[PDB]
This record gives sequence, C-alpha cells and structure tokens, in this order.
Amino acid sequence: GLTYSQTMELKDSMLQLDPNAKTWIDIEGRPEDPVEIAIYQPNNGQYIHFYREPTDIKQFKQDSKHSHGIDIQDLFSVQPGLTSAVIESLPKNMVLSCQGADDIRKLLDSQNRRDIKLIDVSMQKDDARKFEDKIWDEYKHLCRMHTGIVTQEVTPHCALLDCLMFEAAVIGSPQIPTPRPVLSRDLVFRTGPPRVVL
Ligand SMILES: [Zn+2]
Repeated sequence: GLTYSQTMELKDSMLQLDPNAKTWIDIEGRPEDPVEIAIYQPNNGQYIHFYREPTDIKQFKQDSKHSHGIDIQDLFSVQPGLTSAVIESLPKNMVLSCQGADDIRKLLDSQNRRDIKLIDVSMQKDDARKFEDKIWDEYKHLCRMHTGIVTQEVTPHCALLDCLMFEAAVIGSPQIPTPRPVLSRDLVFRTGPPRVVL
C-alpha cells in the first residue's frame, strides 16, 4: 500500500504518458503473482517500471532459474501495492501493445480493467528477440535485478528490456529514442539499510 503523498506522486508521474500514443506492456511472473511490470511509450522513450515481491515461493524459484534470474532477497525492499495502484490509474479505454496477450488479459481483468484493450503483435519466438544481445549491451544498466544464471545458459528475461527489444523487432532496428523512467527510485523501492560507514 502507498501513502496519500506516494499516491498523488504516482498519478502525477503517470499523467506524463500520452493516453493515445503507442504503448507496450510486459510482465515477469504469473498474472496472479507478478514480480516485474513495464509499461513503455517508444516514441518519447517514457516507461513505468516496478517490481513486486511474490506470494508463491515454489513457482518463483522455478521462474528465477528458468526465466528472470531474480534473487528473492532483492525484492524484500520493493514498494508494495504498485501493481494495483498503477493499473487503477491507467487512462480510461487505453489500448496496449504486447507479445502474448493471455496472461496480461488475465491481470487486467483481475483489476476490473476490461475497458483496457490489448493488441497482441503475435511475433514468432526468435523474431521477437532478434535484437536481444544489442538491447542488453546498451540498456543493461536500466535493470540490475536479474543476477542469477538462467537455463533453458541464456539471457535473463526483463519486463523492461523485453519491451525495448519487442519495439526494436517491430520497427526492424535496435535504434529507439532514449528510454527514460517516469517513476522515481524512492517510489519503486523502500529506503533500504543505512550506508555502511567506511
Ligand atoms: Zn528487469
């Protein structure tokens, strides 16, 4: 749960999106227990990107070793309630682009956001990840949450980077306008342990 001031800040930051502009959505974790969400507007580079601590541990451990490589300890300090707070304040009758719409449709429906429509780009597996290596080379710094060795040894899946590479595959080039986060780190994470005095 967010505070009154955190709520005002998020809504204010979210209004930076153009409600009509092309907007991607991607998620890591199952739709009833998501761990990473990304909403991205390729034209202006703006993105909403946050995390969530999981409730089902056994699945999470499976998803960590075979998909996202996230260590659960790195999620202990993330701000709770962001998933419902974000989804609630997305514009009325918004349209979202995505790769595989099944899970995202379930997630939006669970939030009573049936008014939000999805466009599944439905690319083939490898066509969607053509520019995976280049996107990781350039934008790895944007998300350091994928620390574990993933096996299917492969590149971990990041909700954010997946949006960027899906846009890249659609346009045919890894050349996109610079991605910029719309959320402050102080909203995504809880102030962590105090600095070790050195
Ligand atoms: Zn990530």
